[PDB]
Amino acid sequence: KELTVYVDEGYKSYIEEVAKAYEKEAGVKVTLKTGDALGGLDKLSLDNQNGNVPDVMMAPYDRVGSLGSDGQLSEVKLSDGAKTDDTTKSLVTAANGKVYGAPAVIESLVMYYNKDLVKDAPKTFADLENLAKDSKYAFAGEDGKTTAFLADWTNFYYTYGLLAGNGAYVFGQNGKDAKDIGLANDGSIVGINYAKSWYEKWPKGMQDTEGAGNLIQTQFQEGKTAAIIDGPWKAQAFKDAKVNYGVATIPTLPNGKEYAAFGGGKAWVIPQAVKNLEASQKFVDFLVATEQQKVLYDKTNEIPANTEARSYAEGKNDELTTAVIKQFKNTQPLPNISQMSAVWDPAKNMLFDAVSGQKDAKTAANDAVTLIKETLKQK
Repeated sequence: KELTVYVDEGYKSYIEEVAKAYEKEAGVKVTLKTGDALGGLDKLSLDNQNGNVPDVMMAPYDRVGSLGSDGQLSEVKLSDGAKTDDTTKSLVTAANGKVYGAPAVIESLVMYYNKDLVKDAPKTFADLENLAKDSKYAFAGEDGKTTAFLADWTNFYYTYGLLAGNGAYVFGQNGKDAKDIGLANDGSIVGINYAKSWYEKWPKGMQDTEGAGNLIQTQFQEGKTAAIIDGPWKAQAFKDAKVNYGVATIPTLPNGKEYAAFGGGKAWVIPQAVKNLEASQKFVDFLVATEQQKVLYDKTNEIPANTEARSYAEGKNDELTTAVIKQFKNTQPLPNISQMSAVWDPAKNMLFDAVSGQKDAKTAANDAVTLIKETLKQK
């Protein structure tokens, strides 16, 4: 009779609509519950053991695999109507490896460019190098620096595409072998050096131990940079700032490989102590079925995982949507094993160390690897 859905406030308009259709197609009552998504998944470790859990909720793909493995979520049956491809199925399959969610949304980093500064989206990294050549991008305050292209490359999430595109990887077996860490392989090193090559030509504020993003955002808004790398979550900010931006796929690396960013996004998930696993599964099936997924984009702009609704989304001829769609084809999974937490800090520091001149590219890398190695085993 009743199904409770715990979502972020941003889904109120989405759930209320989807609920009325479901309630009038099957005979079950959908009651929404506003909250905080990530916080809700935290308090789920100590909620299954009492059953005071909602029937359906939402979770990012990395949290699907962690919570999954740590027995916090019921398994999910993937239906034909969910239209999951190998890569989205992959995204909801934990290490062991059963499925623990139905893919709802996908995301990836994109390139934003200023149309008042360039006629076309830079297609390659060379193209971006040539724009740093042009004097009209020189940074006032020091020399010889540009703002022609800025990326938050002290951020591992931002910088990962650059490294992996050159041949790096966090864990082996597409993020499963914790004994096989590739953040210090030859590709990882040239990638790091490549970032370094930029930072030598960038305003020293880019090396800020915290808010590099703000500077990058400022520069794009005031119209001082031609292209940046950032997520879809920045779009509004640029809209507000009345910037004439366009959105394309991240330019391809000088080695000719695509910018291998982390494949982001969210899944519909079922707590393990739900009152009726079948009832939940049915509603989750209804949630990933082409129409609801189509409606999800309509009401939130979030790019659908269901491939059918994804093409629908593509068909909207919107630059951000399409770029996210196209860039995702080339993304790599954020490893969902619990050992990912041992990476964030050593890998963040690897970046700062190398770009700030504290360490050469080989040293920072190695140091981070053997430090991730150590936080593992002390598991």
